[PDB]
Amino acid sequence: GSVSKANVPKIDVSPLFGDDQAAKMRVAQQIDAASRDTGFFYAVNHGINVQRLCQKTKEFHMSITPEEKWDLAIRAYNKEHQDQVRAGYYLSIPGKKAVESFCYLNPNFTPDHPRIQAKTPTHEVNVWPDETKHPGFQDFAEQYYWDVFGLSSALLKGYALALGKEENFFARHFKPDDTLASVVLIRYPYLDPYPEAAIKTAADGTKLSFEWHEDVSLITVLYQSNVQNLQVETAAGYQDIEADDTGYLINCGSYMAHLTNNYYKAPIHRVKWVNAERQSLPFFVNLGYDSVIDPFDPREPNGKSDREPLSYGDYLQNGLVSLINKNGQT
Ligand SMILES: CC(C)[C@@H](NC(=O)[C@H](CS)NC(=O)CCC[C@H](N)C(=O)O)C(=O)O
Ligand SMILES: [Fe+3]
Repeated sequence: GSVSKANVPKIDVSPLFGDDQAAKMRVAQQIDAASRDTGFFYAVNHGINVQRLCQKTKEFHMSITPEEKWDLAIRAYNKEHQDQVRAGYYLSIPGKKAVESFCYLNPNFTPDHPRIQAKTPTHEVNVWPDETKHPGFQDFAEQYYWDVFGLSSALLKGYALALGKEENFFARHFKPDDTLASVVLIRYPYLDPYPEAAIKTAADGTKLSFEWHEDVSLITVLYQSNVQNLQVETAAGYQDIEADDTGYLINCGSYMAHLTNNYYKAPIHRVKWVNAERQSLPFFVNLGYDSVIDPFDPREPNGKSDREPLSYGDYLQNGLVSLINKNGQT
C-alpha cells in the first residue's frame, strides 16, 4: 500500500550540446550513476518545446476520424496495407483495447531511398492524414522527429563519455539518412465504464495497461503527460516513476545492455492502468540497419566481452516481433 518512489534524478543535459568538455564529463558521470541505479533519469534543459508538442499531438488525436484510422492503419488492422508493419495507425477496439496510437519513422525514408527501393525490413515510407483535414500536422511531426533526434544525439554523447569512450561512439551510427528511430504518438483514453478486458493484472495485483518488458532500443527518449503511470522493477520491488511533463524520461534498451555486457542494464518497467486521458510520446533511438557496435565490458580491465556482435537491423526486426508476441499487438 506504500509503493516507494523510484530514484529518477533530473540531469541538466544542456552541456551535451556545447563544447565544454569538462562540463560534459560531469553530465556523463550523472548518466553513469543513473544507468547503474534504477536505470532511469529525467533529461532537463533539453531545449525542446514540449508544451507545443503536447498541443499539436492533442489536436491530431482529437480530430482524427474512424475513416482516417482505417485508411492509415497498419497491416495488423488492415490487410490491404501489407507494407505497413511499423508506420501508421494502431486502432483501439472499444470494449477490449483502450490504447491507440500513430507511429512514424525517418522522414528521409522516401520512395527513392535505397533501403526502400531494396525493400529492406523495418524501413517504410510514412503515411500521413490529408493535409486539409490536419493542417500543419505532418510538418510539425517531421520537425519534431528532427528536434528529438538532436536531443538524442546529445544524450548519446553523454552515454559514450559515461562508458569511457569518445563522444561519437554511438552517435556515429545514428545518422539522419538511415536511422531506424521511430516516434509513437500514443493516446490513453479516459473511459467510463473502463473495459476490464483492457486491464491486465500483474502478479503483485497491480492493474496494468502494458506488462513488464525491456525496451527494444539503444535508448528510449520519452515525453508523457503529468499523470503518474510508469513503474520500474528494482531489487526492492516495483517502484513508481514520478511524472514530469517538463522533462524527457530516459532509459536504456536491450541493445545497450548487449553492447555493455549488462553494465548498463535495460531496466524492466511496466505501465499502470490509470483511467485518465493522457499522452505517451516515445522516441525509440535505433541505429542504422547495418550498424554493429563491438560489445565491451567497462567492469573488466581489458574491456573484453563474452557476447557476439549483433547488427542493429537484426536486433530490431526480431525484437519488435518478440515484444508483440510477449505483450500483445498495441
Ligand atoms: C512506456 C511507453 C514508451 C509506451 N510503451 C511503448 O511504446 C512500448 C513499450 S516501450 N513500445 C512498443 O510497443 C514498441 C513500439 C515500436 C514501434 N511500433 C516501432 O515500429 O518502432 C506506453 O506508454 O505504453
Ligand atoms: Fe518501455
